[PDB]
Amino acid sequence: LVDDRLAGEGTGKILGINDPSLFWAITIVFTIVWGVFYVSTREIDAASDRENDDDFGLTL
Amino acid sequence: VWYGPDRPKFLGPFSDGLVPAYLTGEFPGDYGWDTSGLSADPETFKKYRTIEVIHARWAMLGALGCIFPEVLEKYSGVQFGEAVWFKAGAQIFADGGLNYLGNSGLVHAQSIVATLVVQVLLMGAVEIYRANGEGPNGFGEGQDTLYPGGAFDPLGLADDPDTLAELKVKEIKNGRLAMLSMLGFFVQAIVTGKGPLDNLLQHLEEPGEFNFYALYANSLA
Amino acid sequence: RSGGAGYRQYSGDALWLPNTERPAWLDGSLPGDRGFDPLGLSRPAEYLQIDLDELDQNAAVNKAGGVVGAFTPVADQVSTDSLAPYSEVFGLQRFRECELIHGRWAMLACLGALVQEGVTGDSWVAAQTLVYNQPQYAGIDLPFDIYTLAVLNSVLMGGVELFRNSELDPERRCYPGGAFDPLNLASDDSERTQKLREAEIKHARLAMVSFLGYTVQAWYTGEGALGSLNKFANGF
Amino acid sequence: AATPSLNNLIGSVVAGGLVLAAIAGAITAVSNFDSIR
Amino acid sequence: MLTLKIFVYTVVTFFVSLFIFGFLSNDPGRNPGQ
Amino acid sequence: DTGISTPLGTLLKPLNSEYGKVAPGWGTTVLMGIFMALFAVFLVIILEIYNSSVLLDDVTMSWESLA
Amino acid sequence: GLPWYRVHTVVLNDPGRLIAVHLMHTSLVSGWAGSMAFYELAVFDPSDPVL
Ligand code: CHL
Ligand code: CLA
Ligand code: CLA
Ligand SMILES: CC1=C[C@H](O)CC(C)(C)[C@H]1/C=C/C(C)=C/C=C/C(C)=C/C=C/C=C(C)/C=C/C=C(C)/C=C/C1=C(C)C[C@H](O)CC1(C)C
Repeated sequence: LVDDRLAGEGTGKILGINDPSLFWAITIVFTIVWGVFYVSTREIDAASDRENDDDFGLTL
Repeated sequence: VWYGPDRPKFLGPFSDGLVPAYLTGEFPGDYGWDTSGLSADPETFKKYRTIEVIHARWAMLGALGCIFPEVLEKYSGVQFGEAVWFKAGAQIFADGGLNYLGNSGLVHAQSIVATLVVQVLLMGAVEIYRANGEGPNGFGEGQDTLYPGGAFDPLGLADDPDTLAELKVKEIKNGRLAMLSMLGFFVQAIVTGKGPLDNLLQHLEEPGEFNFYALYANSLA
Repeated sequence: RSGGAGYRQYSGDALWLPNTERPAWLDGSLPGDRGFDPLGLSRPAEYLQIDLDELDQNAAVNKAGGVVGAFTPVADQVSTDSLAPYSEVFGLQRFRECELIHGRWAMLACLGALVQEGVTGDSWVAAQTLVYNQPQYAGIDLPFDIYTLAVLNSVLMGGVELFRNSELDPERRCYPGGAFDPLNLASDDSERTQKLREAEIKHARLAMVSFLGYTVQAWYTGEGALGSLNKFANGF
Repeated sequence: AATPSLNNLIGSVVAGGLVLAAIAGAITAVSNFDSIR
Repeated sequence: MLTLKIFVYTVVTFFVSLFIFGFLSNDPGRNPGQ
Repeated sequence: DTGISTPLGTLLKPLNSEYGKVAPGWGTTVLMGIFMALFAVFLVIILEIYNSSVLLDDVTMSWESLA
Repeated sequence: GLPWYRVHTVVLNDPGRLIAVHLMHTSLVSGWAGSMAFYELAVFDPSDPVL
């Protein structure tokens, strides 16, 4: 061949993960954002002035 | 939810005719499972609770530590001398010794006795401090011997006592799962001879074909 | 035993001159106070406050500001300002912290220059370029490229010095104690603490002069510490 | 390795200082000898 | 190009993760009604 | 009237505090005059080198010194 | 009324807007440098570096 390319186009890879580094990128970023979300769930709900019980939720 | 008489129990709807009287629900991880009566003695129950959490904390480190090098060697560019956990000890007898992350410039240990001498000194001191309840110059005096907190909780994740009770259940439940999985790591290593990560990918390739019963059950007797 | 045999036990305050007087601002309480301040840098400074020049273009006359008063600011007052904690630059206690920090760095540097020259055989000046091109310690090549070490050195020293600046008590800024005095040698207010602190400034001032010797000798002779020593012996 | 042109440049700097010193000296002398108040 | 792909994957995942956990943060309650 | 307070503003506020403070009298003026005189002599010397009114043996002061 | 040659004297005693006004000249000067370079690159012929 003449030059080098990823050669992943049109190959049906899961999520386009040609190399494992892409897997780490998606997993690490998601875990971080979920991590900061996880520690804030109680505060976010407290504003509702209601407990997140079985009756909690915008309902009509 | 996790404490008191209405706690979840290990036999689900049938766990009422065998929950011991002494298992009341004042400690994390209490599902009422003492069918052998090994904790009938209140003092022995106290020590067993310490051993369980210590065995659990080691297993949580063990489970992550036994598979993290294998995950890195397979799904990253890191090239360990021996990623598989039950072959990692023999790395120190190799020509280059044991190189952390495969890099000759990291650790580069080459004598097993020097590593062992350092370990029995470092672990010996640390285990003594935990056993005695106080470190050098009374570092941890007056702190709980199982849940010291203080210096061991730099992020203060357990300052709220109610959050502590919830998080203790998380520690023992993750720890019990790690202990059980380390039993799997031991037996799967013996039966399969492959790394635990290699075993998982084998199940995923064809679960009906690559499992214990279709590969190894006939050989164990 | 007494003595007074091979020595003259004269009574006086050890000063930098055989006969002179301590400056009024140099009492002698601080460790290493030898009454040495010919330039009066630690003399309590007096300043004048000029008023704000008039710069309003809506006014017919904009006269410049005049002396609004003479004030002597109180020095050696640390505040929560991260960038300028001390009240005045020219304070005795701020200078002592500068003297100690400059001195403690020189003590490590004076020992560090000698040890690496005797271990690696390379001059401390030539050592900087060698490690820049090939990161290495004691002959072992380090597993980190120089670019990362450059950022790490700035970040690590950045955090370390930011921790140092958190302290507000002026005496504790010069003598943190705690984790930095694990053996509790001079954590009390004893005479041993005073004597130990007196030893520290002497070794510190020695190292500051000594490392000034290293750089000038390297500039002039072109050799390092041990190298300059060998050159002098051969010079004979 | 001082060239003669370099010496004259140094000599000119010194001579310039002497001219300035002579000016300042004369002015300070007359200013003190003939003072207001 | 791989460095480019990983950078883009990190960026795309970051904004999508914000979107997903943004609406999971009691969004229906973020309204001026009573 | 105090103005808008910002985290960067409080950090840099000490650097803009001693507006009118001055040293009494002439202060370090004589010391400043020394450096100006040395700077004036330095400017003269480099001017003479470029003007070729000072000839130094090592310097050539021409394009040929690019070699 | 203010003369036309003293208009930009309103930031003489306004440190906040003096920075803003000095940020605008800085924006223009760097804007010129980028614009000038792009023009020159559109006209420059690198084929013959000698003649
Ligand atoms: C603390 C627990 C611990 C465990 C469970 C093991 C386990 C093992 N080490 Mg090992 N080591 C441990 C600590 C340490 N080792 C070493 C240094 C070495 C070296 C130098 C070598 C090993 C090797 C081995 C393996 C031998 C092959 C074998 O028997 O396979 C069949 C058995 C299994 C696969 C299952 C293993 C489970 C184990 C038998 C039961 C689990 C419970 C234990 C009894 C824990 C006991 C703890 C006590 C001592 C406090 C094996 C899996 C060898 C190796 O890597 O071989 C390639 C080897 O050469 N270790 C050090 C530092 C000095 C340790 C310090 O703590
Ligand atoms: C960094 C240099 C600098 C700066 C910051 C200033 C700043 C200022 N000058 Mg000034 N000036 C400068 C250089 C500078 N000058 C030079 C070199 C000269 C000699 C020619 C002058 C001569 C001068 C005079 C005579 C006066 C000022 C005045 C003023 C003040 C009001 C300016 C105004 O609003 O006019 C507004 C200007 C216009 C509305 C239109 C400007 C159009 C000009 C004629 C040509 C266009 C130039 C072009 C757009 C940009 C090219 C500039 C670049 C090539 C350098 C102001 C604070 C005035 C003052 O003192 O206020 C009390 C005033 O009377 N300046
Ligand atoms: C990260 C910032 C940065 C960087 C890396 C560059 C880089 C570059 N710029 Mg750019 N520029 C910048 C910011 C930057 N610029 C900003 C913020 C502006 C807006 C003002 C500009 C405006 C600008 C223009 C208009 C031009 C460039 C140009 C250039 C290119 C040539 C620079 C050159 O050779 O001139 C040489 C630089 C100097 C001679 C500076 C001299 C310093 C003077 C003499 C200071 C002396 C007084 C000093 C205070 C003395 C006291 C200190 C002392 C005692 C220690 C170069 C690639 C040129 C170009 O090629 O066009 C694309 C060009 O014409 N830039
Ligand atoms: C409750 C009850 C009640 C009734 O009454 C009775 C009865 C029944 C008796 C009871 C029960 C019990 C049980 C179940 C038990 C189990 C246990 C276990 C399994 C543990 C583990 C346990 C386990 C564990 C710790 C583990 C650990 C591990 C570790 C550290 C690791 C290490 C390592 C690493 C990392 C890596 C390398 O490479 C290798 C090594 C070196 C090796």
